[PDB]
Amino acid sequence: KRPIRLLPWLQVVKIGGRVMDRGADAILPLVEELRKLLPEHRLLILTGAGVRARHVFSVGLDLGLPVGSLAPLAASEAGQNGHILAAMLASEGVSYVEHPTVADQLAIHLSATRAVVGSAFPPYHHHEFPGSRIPPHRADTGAFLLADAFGAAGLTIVENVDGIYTADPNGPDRGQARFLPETSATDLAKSEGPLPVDRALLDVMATARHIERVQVVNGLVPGRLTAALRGEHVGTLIRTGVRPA
Amino acid sequence: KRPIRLLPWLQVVKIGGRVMDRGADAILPLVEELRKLLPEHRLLILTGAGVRARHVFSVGLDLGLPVGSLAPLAASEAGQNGHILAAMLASEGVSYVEHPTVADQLAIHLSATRAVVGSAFPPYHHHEFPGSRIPPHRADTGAFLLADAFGAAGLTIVENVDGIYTADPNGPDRGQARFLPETSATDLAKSEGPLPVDRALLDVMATARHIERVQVVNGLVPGRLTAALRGEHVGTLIRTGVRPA
Amino acid sequence: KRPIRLLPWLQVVKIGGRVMDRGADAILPLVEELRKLLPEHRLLILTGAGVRARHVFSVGLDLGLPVGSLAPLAASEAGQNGHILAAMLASEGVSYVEHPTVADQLAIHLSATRAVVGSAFPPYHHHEFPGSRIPPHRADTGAFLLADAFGAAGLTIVENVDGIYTADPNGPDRGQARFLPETSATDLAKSEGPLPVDRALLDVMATARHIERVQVVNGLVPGRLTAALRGEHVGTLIRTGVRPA
Amino acid sequence: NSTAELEELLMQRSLTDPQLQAAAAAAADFRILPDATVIKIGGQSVIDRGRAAVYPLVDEIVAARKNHKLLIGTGAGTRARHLYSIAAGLGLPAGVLAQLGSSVADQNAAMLGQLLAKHGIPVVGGAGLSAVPLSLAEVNAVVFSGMPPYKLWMRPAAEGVIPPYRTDAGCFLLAEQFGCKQMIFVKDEDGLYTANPKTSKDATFIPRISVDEMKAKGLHDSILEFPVLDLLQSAQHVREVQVVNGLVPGNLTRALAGEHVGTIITAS
Amino acid sequence: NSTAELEELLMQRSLTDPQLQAAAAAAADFRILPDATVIKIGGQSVIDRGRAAVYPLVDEIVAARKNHKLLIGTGAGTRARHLYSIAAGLGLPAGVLAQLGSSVADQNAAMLGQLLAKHGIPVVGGAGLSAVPLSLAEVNAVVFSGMPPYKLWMRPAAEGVIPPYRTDAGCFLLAEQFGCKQMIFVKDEDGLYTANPKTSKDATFIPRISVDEMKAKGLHDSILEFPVLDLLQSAQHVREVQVVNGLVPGNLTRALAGEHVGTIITAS
Amino acid sequence: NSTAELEELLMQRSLTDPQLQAAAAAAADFRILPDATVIKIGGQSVIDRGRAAVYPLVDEIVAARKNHKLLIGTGAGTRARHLYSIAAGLGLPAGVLAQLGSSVADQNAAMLGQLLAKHGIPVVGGAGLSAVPLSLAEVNAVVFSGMPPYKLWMRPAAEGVIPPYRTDAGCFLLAEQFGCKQMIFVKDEDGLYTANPKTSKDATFIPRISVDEMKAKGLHDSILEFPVLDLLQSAQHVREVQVVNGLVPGNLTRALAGEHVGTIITAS
Ligand SMILES: Nc1ncnc2c1ncn2[C@@H]1O[C@H](COP(=O)(O)OP(=O)(O)OP(=O)(O)O)[C@@H](O)[C@H]1O
Ligand SMILES: Nc1ncnc2c1ncn2[C@@H]1O[C@H](COP(=O)(O)OP(=O)(O)OP(=O)(O)O)[C@@H](O)[C@H]1O
Ligand SMILES: Nc1ncnc2c1ncn2[C@@H]1O[C@H](COP(=O)(O)OP(=O)(O)OP(=O)(O)O)[C@@H](O)[C@H]1O
Ligand SMILES: Nc1ncnc2c1ncn2[C@@H]1O[C@H](COP(=O)(O)OP(=O)(O)OP(=O)(O)O)[C@@H](O)[C@H]1O
Ligand SMILES: Nc1ncnc2c1ncn2[C@@H]1O[C@H](COP(=O)(O)OP(=O)(O)OP(=O)(O)O)[C@@H](O)[C@H]1O
Ligand SMILES: Nc1ncnc2c1ncn2[C@@H]1O[C@H](COP(=O)(O)OP(=O)(O)OP(=O)(O)O)[C@@H](O)[C@H]1O
Ligand SMILES: [Mg+2]
Ligand SMILES: [Mg+2]
Ligand SMILES: [Mg+2]
Ligand SMILES: [Mo]
Ligand SMILES: [Mo]
Ligand SMILES: [Mo]
Ligand SMILES: [Mo]
Ligand SMILES: [Mo]
Ligand SMILES: [Mo]
Ligand SMILES: [Mo]
Ligand SMILES: [Mo]
Ligand SMILES: [Mo]
Ligand SMILES: [Mo]
Ligand SMILES: [Mo]
Ligand SMILES: [Mo]
Ligand SMILES: [Mo]
Ligand SMILES: [Mo]
Ligand SMILES: [Mo]
Ligand SMILES: [Mo]
Ligand SMILES: [Mo]
Ligand SMILES: [Mo]
Ligand SMILES: [Mo]
Ligand SMILES: [Mo]
Ligand SMILES: [Mo]
Ligand SMILES: [Mo]
Ligand SMILES: [Mo]
Ligand SMILES: [Mo]
Ligand SMILES: [Mo]
Ligand SMILES: [Mo]
Ligand SMILES: [Mo]
Ligand SMILES: [Mo]
Ligand SMILES: [Mo]
Ligand SMILES: [Mo]
Ligand SMILES: [Mo]
Ligand SMILES: [Mo]
Ligand SMILES: [Mo]
Ligand SMILES: [Mo]
Ligand SMILES: [Mo]
Ligand SMILES: [Mo]
Ligand SMILES: [Mo]
Ligand SMILES: [Mo]
Ligand SMILES: [Mo]
Ligand SMILES: [Mo]
Ligand SMILES: [Mo]
Ligand SMILES: [Mo]
Ligand SMILES: [Mo]
Ligand SMILES: [Mo]
Ligand SMILES: [Mo]
Ligand SMILES: [Mo]
Ligand SMILES: [Mo]
Ligand SMILES: [Mo]
Ligand SMILES: [Mo]
Ligand SMILES: [Mo]
Ligand SMILES: [Mo]
Ligand SMILES: [Mo]
Ligand SMILES: [Mo]
Ligand SMILES: [Mo]
Ligand SMILES: [Mo]
Ligand SMILES: [Mo]
Repeated sequence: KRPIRLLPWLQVVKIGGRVMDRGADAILPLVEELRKLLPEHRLLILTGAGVRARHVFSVGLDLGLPVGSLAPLAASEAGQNGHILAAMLASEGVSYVEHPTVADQLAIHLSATRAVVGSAFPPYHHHEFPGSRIPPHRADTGAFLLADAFGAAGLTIVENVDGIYTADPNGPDRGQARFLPETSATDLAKSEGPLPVDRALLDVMATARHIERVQVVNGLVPGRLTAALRGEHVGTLIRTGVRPA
Repeated sequence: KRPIRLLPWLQVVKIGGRVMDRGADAILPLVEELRKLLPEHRLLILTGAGVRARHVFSVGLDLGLPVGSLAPLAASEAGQNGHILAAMLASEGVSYVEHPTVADQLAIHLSATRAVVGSAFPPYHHHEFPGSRIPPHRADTGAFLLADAFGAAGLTIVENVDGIYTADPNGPDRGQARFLPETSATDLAKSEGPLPVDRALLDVMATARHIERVQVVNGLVPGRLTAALRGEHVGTLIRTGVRPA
Repeated sequence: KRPIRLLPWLQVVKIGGRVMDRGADAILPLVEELRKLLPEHRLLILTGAGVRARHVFSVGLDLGLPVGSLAPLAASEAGQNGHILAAMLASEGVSYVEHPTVADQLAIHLSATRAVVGSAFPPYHHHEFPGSRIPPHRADTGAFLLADAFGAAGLTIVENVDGIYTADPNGPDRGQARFLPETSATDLAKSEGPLPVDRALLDVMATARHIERVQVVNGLVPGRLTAALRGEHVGTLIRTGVRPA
Repeated sequence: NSTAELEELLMQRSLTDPQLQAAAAAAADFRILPDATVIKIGGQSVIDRGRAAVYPLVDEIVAARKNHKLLIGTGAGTRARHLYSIAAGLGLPAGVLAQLGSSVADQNAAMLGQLLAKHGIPVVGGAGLSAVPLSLAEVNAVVFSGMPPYKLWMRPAAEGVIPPYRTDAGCFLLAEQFGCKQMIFVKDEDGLYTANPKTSKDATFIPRISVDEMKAKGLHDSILEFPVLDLLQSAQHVREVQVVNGLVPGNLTRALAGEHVGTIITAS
Repeated sequence: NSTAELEELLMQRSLTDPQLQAAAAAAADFRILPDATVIKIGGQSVIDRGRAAVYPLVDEIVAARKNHKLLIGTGAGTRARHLYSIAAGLGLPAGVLAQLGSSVADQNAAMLGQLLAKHGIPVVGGAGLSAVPLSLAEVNAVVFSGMPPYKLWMRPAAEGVIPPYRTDAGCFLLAEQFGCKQMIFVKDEDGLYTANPKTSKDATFIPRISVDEMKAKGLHDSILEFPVLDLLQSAQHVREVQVVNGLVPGNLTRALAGEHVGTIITAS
Repeated sequence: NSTAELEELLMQRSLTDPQLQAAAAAAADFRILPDATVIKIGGQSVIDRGRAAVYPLVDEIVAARKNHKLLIGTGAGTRARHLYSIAAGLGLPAGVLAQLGSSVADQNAAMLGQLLAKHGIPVVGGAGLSAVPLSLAEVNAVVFSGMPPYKLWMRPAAEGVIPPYRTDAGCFLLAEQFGCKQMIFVKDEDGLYTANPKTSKDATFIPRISVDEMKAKGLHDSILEFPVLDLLQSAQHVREVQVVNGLVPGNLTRALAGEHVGTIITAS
């Protein structure tokens, strides 16, 4: 009754744009880790946008531009992060592939090589949903939509913190920030404060067909991505509420 | 004196759109058969259009649109069939590839993976030949033009009937419909009635350089496609009248 | 301090358009040589433009068109040479890949297959530099820019003469033409007469980061390309003046 | 609220942070194409019917553009329903179905555009920013394919694999995104009824209704895609839509003149 | 014949079925761009000659568009013949040669378009549906590359690997497809002669001829691609073409004014 | 010099041959868009500043196009500097940085174009040959992304990995290529000073200077990319540029009227 899995052997990894923003100090160890993972998994690596998107939001909001104008502008920053990450992995056979290629030709591309990189933003563009002046469907959301549409073996989200806390661990309430080893999408959706993942992510988890859990792990700690791809618990597990057939 | 063969090791399979129109009941066994064929052959799998193209012809002809308007509209239905078929084979490494990729980059794509899927319609588009209000260069024709241009090892046409009969075996004269195990393109071209293959196919066979025969086999009978790809006679053989060098 | 090498295992071969212009007599032995090289190296094969570009320059200059108009018109001739060469290698898995694919996805394409072919012209197009009415950044220049940007293991230029002489060995001063086994880009840049390589090539060698030498070899002599790819000295070596780290 | 506070929040906070979201809400509101009207021509309800439905609409479009700037998006219709049923039967997910449906809206845009070409009206991608045709009195309209771009990233419905955001949603979001003055859906019924008028004989016409009133009456999924009604409630620019019968001659023209033909559905 | 019968045949029969084909033949005939004239500018015969041939044609085009809607397609010429000979010598098939030849027609379109740009005339893809430029008195013309799209799917000739459908065929089919009022081939000879006037000194000018008469005289393959003449006989919209000498000043302009310069070749 | 001699050299010589180069230099000089002015809107200096800088420039553009044909290219700005620093820190080469920077100029073009769309001014690729908008009094301007196309083939600078040819160079070469009458750089300073006026308090304004004079004063790398100044010296068509302060209301408009606001930098 649930749709079939298009690429059940696929592993999807979303790298946060704010991880990319740290430059070589974060990116070189991540790249060395990805290199060693290449023989172990068939990877779609998707990059988020990070700080540049905040800058374009600052300019665009000042110009009065609607949320559909802002969505593709932020997406371009994720795409640029993807090109940067792919370039560092080029010597291992990895390249950036465009959204149409991801959507229609990922099978052949992962037959050619062990991993490809793409932008985690989904092409909502000018058809982004209205309501907030900030585009709701960002990189975590796009990555999950794909992973779930593919029926991938997993989606791992690589963050610049250990996982989800009860408050922003870098914010003004960071003293009350308690680490959450495990949570459900529904519990998260019913809390008010900030998250390290899009709120739209929790919405698409509610309608997910395949992916039972998503782990958010600290990409600043070498080994955590590798462990997460083996299903080891080293970050926050988010249960999507999908159940087995 | 004849052109060289660009991809002599290629096998081309054209799946009729009316086979695709039968949905899962036809498509799942075909997909399971294709899966088992993947290790045996290097396949270009091309889909036809089927019934949706008839619908767009009904609308377009009612709007008075010329044959060049109708050709790309029908072609789009073949393309959609191709995406559907590729999606079912994605987990085996198969994807849909666009016409420019087929025309210029099939070699690299069949190096990457065992098979790819594409639309069997040729891009005649608004430059479709005039004379009939129905586009003459459809899926069988496009598939043959490619197979022959490539100098492929074969073209097999997968139909929803056993092969070519002396009349439509599903039509009002179906009682007089006699099965034709073997025929030549020239004999077919000189008969008046309906065929399960484009009439333009017979024209391009007359100018063919490489492909000596094309078998039309029933894709509704499991094993026939596999047998046809091994040169076993299980449908109608059409001799193109190409002769060996 | 120098940039990293993106594809250190890559070998780039630029085939002159005037080699292609000789047709089958030059191209068939070159193709047979490339075929045997395929298992030995990971190749990006880039074609130049040759005589057709001279014709379009003759028409365009007569129409008064500026150098930025002429650059993409010449480039198209290099692209067509590339399609011709790729077609002859198709049965070995080789295809023509477009400039965006070369620029962003060469790693995955050389994972799929042993070699790809592309146009050696760089996309300067309407933004070609002014000063000469002839586009300065042609096929040798484009090939070097890529090879060096990739940090390739080498760039070999395949010419219709043995290498660089002190004068055009096919020109009116050909009696004084002395063969140069080895030279530096700087020495070449300071001489006035004609060369078998773009003058802009010498400029981009002065700013190169990786490629220490480029050999120009006679593609009309079978074995020389193979020997050059093994670093054997069989043509003119041009030292770029890059030094090891 | 200042630009400084907003910019600090934007740099220092997650985009999910409610304080950042509130600050962003206070931003100025630019309307990109405030003089344009977006119109959707139904696929099943109009274009699939062929000439008797399409030719008069073409004439209205040609007359109407003399006085009204139009973006005319196409629906999909029965060919898309056929693709959906084949693909759903194979267990393909909503995201693969979304891609299949765009091809059909594209076909319909192409047929409509070929009828309009000699009148100077192009089929475009990027209707909202086809700045030239929209600025010329000789043109003053474009045609676009009405499917949203989401493709494989289409959010599925709670149940089943049919893409919930199709051409009604695509056209509406374009109107909303470009701050258009008006959004008109052209279908094959005079507007909204208390029940499906094709099925029920005693359905009553509803001239005007809010989205909440529609939901309270169980008309959430009727003449417009139910996701469209939720979009309409969150819209910044287009806070009401009009549904008209394109089969009635001059109905589109009269709706463009501010005549209250059909049904007006309001966000609130 | 009704729409019902046609629609039944379309659902229930093969497209090859003669009954379906006859029913489809009875369909209405819409002309997409009935006021336009398609013109082909020869590659070898005009553009390859450079400024002395191209500049006056540009001026005629600019003057002519004041009163005449034009689609101006380009030929290929000697660079394509060079590609064909290299590729044919390698044993490459007609379909690979077709691709090579488009690049040359594209180059020629680009050069022509750069001369016309300051006069407002664009080089387009999709000439037939470049609805905007064709609708504006300030523009009223477009340039297009004249090769057909067939590429690797090009049907080969009975002998040899030269693509039989090239820029004469490409431009003609566009005229036919869009129901244009007129098709003018601009070459370097006054029109058709009883023999090749470059070669034979006593060739006689032919002002008007049918395709059948041409074949009966063995002029099947002369100033137009022989496949074009067969296309012309099957055409629905353009049942005659005019071949004129673009080297004669004002010849294009005079042909556009209905002056019988050159040769008129009729389908029947 | 004749066409014959030139054509012989072109067939028989290397393109590097000085005799061929001299013969080609004698060719006629066609200006493609001689009535157009290319304007660059700074990314960091203008667009990054948001509404206070961009809105008045939009109004000037809209007023100015009534009398002046404009091609308006965008700069990149701080987002590109951020990409450059991340990528440079990873040891990526100049060619990879070039690609990253175009995306930012593209974003800026998109934001500017959305403000201009209701005034009929499109964002295009191919500004120089966007023949239609440039020919219509109702439009008479286009917006383009100002980065050159070089991408991975970008020639690196002598030191470091920052692409030396960025949006100043991109816009200039377009002006030069299309034989535009004027090239105006719109920045955030009144023009060139004897030192950086943001840093040095006693910098003196320079109304007019040649490239050689700038180099002799060590202003080679100041308000314009230093590669632009070398390009300007080799230019055939645009032998001077004007740098103006877009933050001053009407400054662009006054520069278009031939008022000597800002700094004029001449090739010689
Ligand atoms: N409840 C929370 N738990 C953990 N982190 C939080 C929480 N709320 C806010 N944050 C903040 O979110 C930051 C991560 O930011 P964000 O999710 O925007 O980056 P990203 O995922 O790298 O960006 P992108 O979405 O562009 O890929 C953390 O460093 C943390 O400060
Ligand atoms: N002489 C004939 N022999 C066999 N089948 C015939 C003949 N004449 C007509 N037909 C009909 O053609 C039908 C196949 O239809 P058709 O060839 O249109 O489908 P298809 O090849 O799947 O479509 P497409 O060309 O879009 O791929 C058969 O099921 C049969 O009814
Ligand atoms: N100093 C020189 N040494 C060697 N060859 C020279 C020299 N000067 C001129 N030439 C000429 O350059 C010719 C090679 O021409 P060219 O470099 O234009 O061809 P190509 O490299 O095949 O073309 P493209 O640049 O389009 O790929 C030689 O055959 C030779 O006649
Ligand atoms: N309460 C109602 N009032 C009016 N119409 C209703 C109602 N409930 C259901 N409908 C039906 O909804 C239909 C409109 O949906 P339909 O999908 O035909 O529109 P469409 O725009 O053509 O869609 P598409 O363009 O994708 O084909 C009407 O034809 C009508 O039969
Ligand atoms: N009987 C004839 N009457 C007139 N011209 C003839 C005849 N037979 C042959 N020709 C030749 O055909 C030529 C036209 O073909 P040509 O290929 O030059 O046209 P074209 O449109 O320039 O082709 P392209 O555009 O692809 O270069 C004329 O120049 C003429 O020499
Ligand atoms: N001698 C000088 N005179 C004037 N300005 C100078 C001088 N030297 C340095 N500058 C600085 O150069 C700056 C212009 O460069 P800037 O990169 O800001 O322009 P831009 O066009 O916005 O670039 P981009 O568009 O890529 O962001 C001025 O803001 C000024 O601070
Ligand atoms: Mg995050
Ligand atoms: Mg069939
Ligand atoms: Mg050379
Ligand atoms: Mo793509
Ligand atoms: Mo692409
Ligand atoms: Mo697309
Ligand atoms: Mo693609
Ligand atoms: Mo493609
Ligand atoms: Mo593509
Ligand atoms: Mo193409
Ligand atoms: Mo492509
Ligand atoms: Mo592609
Ligand atoms: Mo591409
Ligand atoms: Mo592509
Ligand atoms: Mo691009
Ligand atoms: Mo691409
Ligand atoms: Mo699409
Ligand atoms: Mo599309
Ligand atoms: Mo179209
Ligand atoms: Mo089209
Ligand atoms: Mo367009
Ligand atoms: Mo377009
Ligand atoms: Mo498109
Ligand atoms: Mo698209
Ligand atoms: Mo597209
Ligand atoms: Mo757009
Ligand atoms: Mo766009
Ligand atoms: Mo756009
Ligand atoms: Mo446009
Ligand atoms: Mo357009
Ligand atoms: Mo093309
Ligand atoms: Mo093209
Ligand atoms: Mo062009
Ligand atoms: Mo171009
Ligand atoms: Mo266009
Ligand atoms: Mo365009
Ligand atoms: Mo194109
Ligand atoms: Mo094309
Ligand atoms: Mo294209
Ligand atoms: Mo089109
Ligand atoms: Mo198109
Ligand atoms: Mo179109
Ligand atoms: Mo257009
Ligand atoms: Mo256009
Ligand atoms: Mo791009
Ligand atoms: Mo782009
Ligand atoms: Mo845009
Ligand atoms: Mo866009
Ligand atoms: Mo455009
Ligand atoms: Mo466009
Ligand atoms: Mo683009
Ligand atoms: Mo681009
Ligand atoms: Mo592009
Ligand atoms: Mo262009
Ligand atoms: Mo272009
Ligand atoms: Mo162009
Ligand atoms: Mo245009
Ligand atoms: Mo345009
Ligand atoms: Mo246009």
